[PDB]
Amino acid sequence: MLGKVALEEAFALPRHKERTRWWAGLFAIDPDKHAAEINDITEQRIKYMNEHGVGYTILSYTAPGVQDVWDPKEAQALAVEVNDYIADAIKAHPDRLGAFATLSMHDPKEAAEELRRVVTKYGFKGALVNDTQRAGADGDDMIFYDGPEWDVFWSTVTDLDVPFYLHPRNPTGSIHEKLWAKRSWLIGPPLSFAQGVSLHALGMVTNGVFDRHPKLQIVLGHLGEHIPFDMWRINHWFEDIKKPLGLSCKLTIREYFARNLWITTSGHFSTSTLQFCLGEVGADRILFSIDYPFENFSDACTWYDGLAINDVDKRKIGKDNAKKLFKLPQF
Amino acid sequence: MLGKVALEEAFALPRHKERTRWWAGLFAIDPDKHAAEINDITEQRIKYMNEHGVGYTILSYTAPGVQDVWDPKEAQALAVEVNDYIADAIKAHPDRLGAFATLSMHDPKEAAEELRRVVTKYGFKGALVNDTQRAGADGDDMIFYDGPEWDVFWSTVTDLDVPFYLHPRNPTGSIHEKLWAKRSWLIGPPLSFAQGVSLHALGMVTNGVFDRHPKLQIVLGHLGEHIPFDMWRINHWFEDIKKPLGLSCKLTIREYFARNLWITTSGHFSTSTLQFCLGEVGADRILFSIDYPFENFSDACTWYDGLAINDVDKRKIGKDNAKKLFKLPQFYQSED
Amino acid sequence: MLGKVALEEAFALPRHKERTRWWAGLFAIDPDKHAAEINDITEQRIKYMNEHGVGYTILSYTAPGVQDVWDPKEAQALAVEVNDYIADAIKAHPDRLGAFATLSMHDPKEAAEELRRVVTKYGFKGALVNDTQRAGADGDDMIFYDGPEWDVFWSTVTDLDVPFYLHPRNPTGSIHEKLWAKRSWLIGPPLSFAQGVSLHALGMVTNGVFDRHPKLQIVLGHLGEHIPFDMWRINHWFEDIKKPLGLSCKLTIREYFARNLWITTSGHFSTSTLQFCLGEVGADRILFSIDYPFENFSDACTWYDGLAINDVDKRKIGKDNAKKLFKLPQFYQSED
Amino acid sequence: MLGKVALEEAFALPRHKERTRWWAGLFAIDPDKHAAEINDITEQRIKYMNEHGVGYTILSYTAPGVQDVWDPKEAQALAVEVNDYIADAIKAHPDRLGAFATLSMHDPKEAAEELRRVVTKYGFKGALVNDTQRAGADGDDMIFYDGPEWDVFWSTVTDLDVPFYLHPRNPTGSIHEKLWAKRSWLIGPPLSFAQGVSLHALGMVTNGVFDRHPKLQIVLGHLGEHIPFDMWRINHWFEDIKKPLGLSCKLTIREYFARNLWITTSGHFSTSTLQFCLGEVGADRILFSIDYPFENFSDACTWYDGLAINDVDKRKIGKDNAKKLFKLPQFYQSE
Ligand SMILES: [Zn+2]
Repeated sequence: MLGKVALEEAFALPRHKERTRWWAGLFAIDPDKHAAEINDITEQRIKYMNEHGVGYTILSYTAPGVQDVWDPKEAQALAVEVNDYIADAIKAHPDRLGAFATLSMHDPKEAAEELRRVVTKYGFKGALVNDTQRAGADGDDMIFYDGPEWDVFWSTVTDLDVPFYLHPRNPTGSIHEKLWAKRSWLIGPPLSFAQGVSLHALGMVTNGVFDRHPKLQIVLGHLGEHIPFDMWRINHWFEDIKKPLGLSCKLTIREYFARNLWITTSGHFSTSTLQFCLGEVGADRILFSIDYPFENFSDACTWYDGLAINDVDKRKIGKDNAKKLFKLPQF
Repeated sequence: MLGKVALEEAFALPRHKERTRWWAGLFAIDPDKHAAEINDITEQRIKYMNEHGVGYTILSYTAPGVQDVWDPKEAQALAVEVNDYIADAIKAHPDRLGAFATLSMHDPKEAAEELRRVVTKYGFKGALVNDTQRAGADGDDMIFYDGPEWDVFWSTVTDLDVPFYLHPRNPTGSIHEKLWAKRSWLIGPPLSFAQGVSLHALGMVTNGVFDRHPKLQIVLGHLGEHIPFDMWRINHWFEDIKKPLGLSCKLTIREYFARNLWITTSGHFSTSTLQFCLGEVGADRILFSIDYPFENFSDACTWYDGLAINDVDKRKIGKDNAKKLFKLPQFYQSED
Repeated sequence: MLGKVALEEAFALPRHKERTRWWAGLFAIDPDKHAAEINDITEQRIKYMNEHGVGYTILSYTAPGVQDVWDPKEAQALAVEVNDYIADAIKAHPDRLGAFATLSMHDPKEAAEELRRVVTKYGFKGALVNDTQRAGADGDDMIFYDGPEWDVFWSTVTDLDVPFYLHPRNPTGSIHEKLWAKRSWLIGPPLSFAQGVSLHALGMVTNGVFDRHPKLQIVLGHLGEHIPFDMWRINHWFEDIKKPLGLSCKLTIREYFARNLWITTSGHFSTSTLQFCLGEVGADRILFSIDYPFENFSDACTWYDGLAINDVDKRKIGKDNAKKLFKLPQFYQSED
Repeated sequence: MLGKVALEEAFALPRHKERTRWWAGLFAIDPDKHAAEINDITEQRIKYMNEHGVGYTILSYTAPGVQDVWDPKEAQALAVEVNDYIADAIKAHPDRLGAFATLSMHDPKEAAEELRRVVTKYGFKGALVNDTQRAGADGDDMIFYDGPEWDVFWSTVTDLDVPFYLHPRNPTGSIHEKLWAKRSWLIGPPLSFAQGVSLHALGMVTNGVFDRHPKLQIVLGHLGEHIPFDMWRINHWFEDIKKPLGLSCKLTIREYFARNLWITTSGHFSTSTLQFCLGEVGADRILFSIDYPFENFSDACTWYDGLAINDVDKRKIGKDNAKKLFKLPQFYQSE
């Protein structure tokens, strides 16, 4: 299928030679090739899109990115730097590349302000944030976005009417030491990433973010970070036990997945898991994505192009869902 | 279907009135009914079994159980008490009831000794442990069982040739405060349980427990605690990325799921998810279970009995897999 | 789910009551109840709808119906009689009952005129025809509708822009002797029904009916009469072998299923098969239906209401798909 | 996966230039290549097996084959010629190739004798028959094998303990004229094949063949010729309606699929449909197969080798089911 849209596509600042090497050392077998591809915006990246039937990709800042910076001023400075950099880096290819906002999430008002700046000034398609914001004097704290103090931020997101992509980040500090350091090969795609995002996303659900912000659209990669596997189980325990006991979210987990949540196929090129999600989530709420350069185009697009499923859903998941959600023009 | 076998089925010590009521208040809408049912061994429990085509159930000690006890001598004493108590309580119904060992997991050799004692003396069918063992001055530490220092225990498990059921437990201490306190309705079946078990189980994989103990059979509840959903993803990242980078487990994740791991249907009465795991895991490695009394017999068994699937897999998952894995003898309605 | 729409729901003429009761005793286990229910339009039928969350049903003449009548003048008269009869029987319940046209299919122009007559005059929602029209001196010939002489009919269908439901009928005559008489328990739902409809439907595909009439909407019951099972196989052989050899239909089988063909859940209350069709066909092209009174409301609606699938597709299949396809009005009343 | 077993793999008699060309003209786009491949036994065929991780294939006579021959004497002669021919053609590769019996099904006793003869003499692994036997003066009759007169044949099948593969055949005669001639592109894999086999197999079910012959193993190609799609529907109507009305088969349709029936992946390389059949039929009763040369090795084996399913079922379907069902000897890479 031609004209596919992908939206979990990363880039790194070229000056961060060491940080890119460190992250590559955890998640890529060819650090040099990885660095070249995660730094490149318009050369190899578009060549890959042209070979593999991708018409448009929305770019986002590499993880852990700004969420790893626990000094508020330093984090804000990096976010502004990244936003200006990518807006300028993509400007010559408005029909092939868009961008998500990079944000410091230390302060709701500041984050809302920066999102508004780059959405209005640059036409950014939304925000992509790498899970909780590292905070505290030594970076051992975590900022979740499901508390009431974030209403001012979510109100800006819905005012702009753009989606928010809740991307994983690596575990750090005391949490890392107590749970992951002794089983470190599980860090990232294998397990740690999904546990972080699903905890955060279900916090937004049960702490009422989608009740206070009904128009809010949150996107999850990797076919929903475990959640669809337990859709029956979560629904059963929410509706039959936890809600009778005090849980006060207004809707069912299935209603939130029909109105507020999206999942993408990033780094999860599983025909098996996709069919299952056609039932549990539905083709109307599933988006193609790659997770480039951590995943390569050939893996993602060889798989998708070969999918033997009905033409309607292949078109919706491949591009038409994203066209509608991100208000994309002809690209 | 008659003669079904279920094996994530809990009991509590009757003397623990307050602890049982506390746990019941978190996970049951009728705490009084819950307490009565989790205390009962031979009356209502067998009556439910008779009404719902369950021939045999293997009983285990309630969570958090012994893994919540961070004083080693108190933990060992509780484990011995529970094992002696349940062994005596089921003695009249060898054709309907078995038991898993309850263990303090503070010390590998001590756990090995208690397991050998109760398997040999009472004919226990295996061990059921509620995730990590709380330890340290205030119980803020966690003992995982995937390090080599646990070899003496795992070698005892395979010597006895019985499975080990890795059950969840609630998050506690600093982990609870940092991650769960502000989103507490996710504690338990909704999310926290599976995250604990999957972390521990995949730690056993990547830290080589199944390479050092290739005969070891580990059972996971709730259709595998998320893992099958990511089977493709885990396999891809292990084989194509992590192993090139240094991960040295001998087999693929799919091979471990064919040789060492099992999943049960406990608390996951999802036709959708079961059909999915027929592909990712396979009917040979799936066991029926209920999670009684946190779940009720009617929900689990009306669902299972109504499954419109092939007769071979239905019989295997319903009872025949367990009959072989737990070397069960003829039990009530086991034949047909 | 309330307000469901079902559209493979049969009725018979009261004057055939004795004949209806006799046949029901051969193919239904409670023939008296079956006969009473297939004859009833507004009492028990509406009662069942209210008790099982069905807001609207489109009625059709029971099979074999007019397609069993091989005399053209008798067949046309029966079609006219049935249409006038049902229009009058439902007139008091415009928010609960609609109807499909009953047609004699001996002559394309005659069928087109009767379809136009009842769609315009009575607001019928489409046509339901029971597979081929019996013809010939002894009724042993079969009229298929995929030949060029039927273009005049299909152009009227698209002019009116209403769907055509291709319903099965029993095998008759020499075909019945040669293939079915000695294995007669396969007649009907078990096998013969689907084999007839799939032959006719794929004949329309391969003979270009949907190329000449790109707006034509054909509805198939019973989750598509086998076809989705072989979607991969049919596509492979059409695209890679048959088309190179001469097959000249313009689109792929998947394109026709996205643009022209629909399936309903009539008499196929299979979560397994539905889940499979979510992939092969897609929730946008699947419609809930019952096959009453051959199936009962409780079987169909207990199954559908209990489906543990995503809310979007559940609403589409349950009622929203039909609302759009059949141009159903707002229902400013809810009796469920 | 190495050491796969495939068992719906066709060959033709080289002397049959016109019949082979005719059949290929309906079902193959490269007539020259097709003719060369369906005639070759040990050259290109084994090379394909070596390329695609197939250790063993059980060969069978092309459709419609002997079931198209309505003269009993001619039919029997063709069956014997084919059987002797293939046994001799494969004798040099006992580690790569086996064969199914080709039979004339005009007479139960005669078919029984020929099956025993070649199973005993040549070590054939079973029988493969292309649906009903054409009969009658002009070949317009069809012999189904679900009548009581076939008990003597099925008893020999169970005496030998070899499976029976029920393969499709093209529609002919008045049935062809009335139903298929005006929509002829549906003939074969598209539709006509499954309709024939499914009618015949479900005839065996409802007419009690598996009740009189409980050890009988029948194999169906193409993931079961539609039947698994309607398993729920067939079961519902059999158990809740037809049996109360008079259907007298002893077991449910699901029980017959657990005890007597098998399906293969021949010409149905659909991950979707296979996953569905893991539920409706079960990996213990599914066999890998290709339908060569109508299908090519690369299509079937690239698909199977790439299947992202659990290791137990992949090896069972890929080879271990067939190794036990057909009592296969050690073959190339079978371990
Ligand atoms: Zn074949």
